[PDB]
Amino acid sequence: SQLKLLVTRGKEQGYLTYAEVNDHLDADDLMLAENTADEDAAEAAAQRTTDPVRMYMREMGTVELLTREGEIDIAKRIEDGINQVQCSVAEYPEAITYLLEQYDRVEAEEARLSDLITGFVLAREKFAELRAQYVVTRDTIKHATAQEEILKLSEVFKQFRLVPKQFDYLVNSMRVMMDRVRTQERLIMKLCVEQCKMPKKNFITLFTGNETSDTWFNAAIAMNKPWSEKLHDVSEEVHRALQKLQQIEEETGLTIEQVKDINRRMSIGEAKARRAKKEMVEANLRLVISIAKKYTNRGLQFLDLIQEGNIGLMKAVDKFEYRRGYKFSTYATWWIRQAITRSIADQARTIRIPVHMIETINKLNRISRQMLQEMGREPTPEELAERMLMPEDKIRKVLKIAKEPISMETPIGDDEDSHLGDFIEDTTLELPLDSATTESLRAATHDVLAGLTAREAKVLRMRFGIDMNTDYTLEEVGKQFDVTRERIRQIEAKALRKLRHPSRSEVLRSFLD
Amino acid sequence: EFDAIKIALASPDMIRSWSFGEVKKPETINYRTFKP
Amino acid sequence: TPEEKLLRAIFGEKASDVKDSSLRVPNGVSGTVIDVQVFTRDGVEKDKRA
Amino acid sequence: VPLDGGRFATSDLNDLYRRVINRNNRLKRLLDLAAPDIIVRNEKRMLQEA
Ligand SMILES: CCC[C@@H](C)[C@H]1CC[C@H]2[C@@H]3[C@H](O)C[C@@H]4C[C@H](O)CC[C@]4(C)[C@H]3C[C@H](O)[C@]12C
Ligand SMILES: CCC[C@@H](C)[C@H]1CC[C@H]2[C@@H]3[C@H](O)C[C@@H]4C[C@H](O)CC[C@]4(C)[C@H]3C[C@H](O)[C@]12C
Repeated sequence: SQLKLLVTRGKEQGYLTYAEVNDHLDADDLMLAENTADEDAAEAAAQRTTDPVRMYMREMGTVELLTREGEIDIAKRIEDGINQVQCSVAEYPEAITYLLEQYDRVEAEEARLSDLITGFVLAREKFAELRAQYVVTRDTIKHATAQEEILKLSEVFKQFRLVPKQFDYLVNSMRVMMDRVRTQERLIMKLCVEQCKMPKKNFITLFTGNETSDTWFNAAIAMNKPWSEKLHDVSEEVHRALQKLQQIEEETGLTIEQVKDINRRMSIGEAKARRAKKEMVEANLRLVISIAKKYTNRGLQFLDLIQEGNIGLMKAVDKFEYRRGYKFSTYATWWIRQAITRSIADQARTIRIPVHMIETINKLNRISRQMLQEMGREPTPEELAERMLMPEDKIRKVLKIAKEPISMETPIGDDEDSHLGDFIEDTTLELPLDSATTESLRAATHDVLAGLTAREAKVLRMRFGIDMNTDYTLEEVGKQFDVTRERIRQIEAKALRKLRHPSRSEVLRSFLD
Repeated sequence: EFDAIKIALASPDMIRSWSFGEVKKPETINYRTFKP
Repeated sequence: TPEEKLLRAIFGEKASDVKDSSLRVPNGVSGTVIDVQVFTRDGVEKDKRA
Repeated sequence: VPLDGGRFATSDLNDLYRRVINRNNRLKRLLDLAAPDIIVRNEKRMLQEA
């Protein structure tokens, strides 16, 4: 409607003014103006802010700030999560064996004692106790009382605190083991169900409950059903998968259903941790944006600063505890500032400068400012070195840094919109006269070298790579000419002497200089 | 030598065929030795 | 390049190792020098002319 | 290209390519931390813009 009137006016007059279009109508205004100019048709006639920052502000707005207690609950939630997964992984047997083997290797002086463990809830004594418990529990797998022994082993294992790196390594190892088991199970299911339409009911009745022997598959082949008969063709791969599963069962030492339940609990705890962390960050996005407004004109665009600040917050929220009592807005601003500053020092200038050199440049700038204000005129490199404690050559080197490259389109002609890039010459091109000189030299050499005995010409072309594919030494040309590295030198010297005196080589003298 | 010019859209396979390698870092040259 | 190497071997000439980026009067000009002035960094030797 | 002195001159395409690569690498890093969807959405919008 409103656009239709403006279009009618423009068609009648063929042109429109900014005021008329604006009235009859920042990025939305520019988009509308661009659309209007389309006609000078059907698509434009028929036809939010598009700013990535305004949309970010909008999407962040639908959030609720957290009060002092509003964090505490979230905090405890996180702890529960992690605690759960600990209890989820305390039951894994191979973990304690790996811990003991790693500790023994450390005792073999392969690593520092303290690096292995961040203490416990003395290190050698606790390791000895752990080894004693492991040896007394591993040799008592006998079922009836073994469960209580394993429970006590895990409970004493709980008293220990593990480094995050190796704990995550153990978690990943368990995950890959479970992934191998699940991949084998999925291969079995695909080869038995899709290939033979094997009902799920039979799989539940047979596979579940034991999941160790081959009775669930091998003994089901005689069930008098079409799927059982069809399983004969794919019995080899299923049998191999069953063998792998039986081997893995030895490692697990537990019912696979228990492993599935443990993994389910671990996933629930991980999700809880994740949801808590998301809720925390969503609230703290406001803090992140508030901090990252002091670095506007530094080479990075506002949104890049905001995103780097968001990385630091996600790192803090994972490393924040409510025992200290620091109001997040005090344990978090540090990480945000660190991340933003490091990012500015890593991706703000095209020719990257290390962090330490950036700090040196900033310190030099601050000292120069102080000196300029104090003395009044200016600081010189000698005075800068005296005030800054440097050899006065490092100062000059730092001052000689290449600053920031000039845009190659900087209008410099000022007469025909010429750019700075039109006046930069190619310094590696070979002048056309030098190419002609090279060709003339080649011709002269070819002419002269034909004026001596063929053996001399061959020897000279062999030593110097004249028209040859590659240079050659004395012994190679000797192999060519059935002489040994001495007559060849003599003939070469004779030929050079012959070419030496004038009346045989005079144009070459002209080429020389 | 060619006698005609053809224009069309580029598949991801075509774009990988033109290239001689993938650019992974935003770096240009060393600030000290001026080497790539 | 090979051949230039042969020319050097024949006439036993060494490599310059230094270019000749000297200041010379532009082509087509002809005048008299009326003034010369030298500027040198603080930490240099100030050749006789300076 | 180096100019006389310690100065340089560069085309504007180097800046644009650097921005594209920085945002792409940041997004790839971010997709490993399992960040909240707000952050990845903002990162993808920025990548499209670049
Ligand atoms: C409107 C046109 C602007 C243009 C004429 C001005 C603006 C910035 C100036 C350049 C920069 O200072 C960087 C270098 C400094 C060196 O010392 C001398 C060369 C150098 C390229 C300068 C020459 C010229 O003076 C420039 C290009
Ligand atoms: C009025 C227009 C001025 C223009 C004729 C003058 C003023 C500054 C000069 C350039 C700058 O010095 C930077 C470079 C220096 C290099 O040594 C040679 C190339 C380079 C681009 C210079 C060529 C030219 O001479 C410029 C553009």
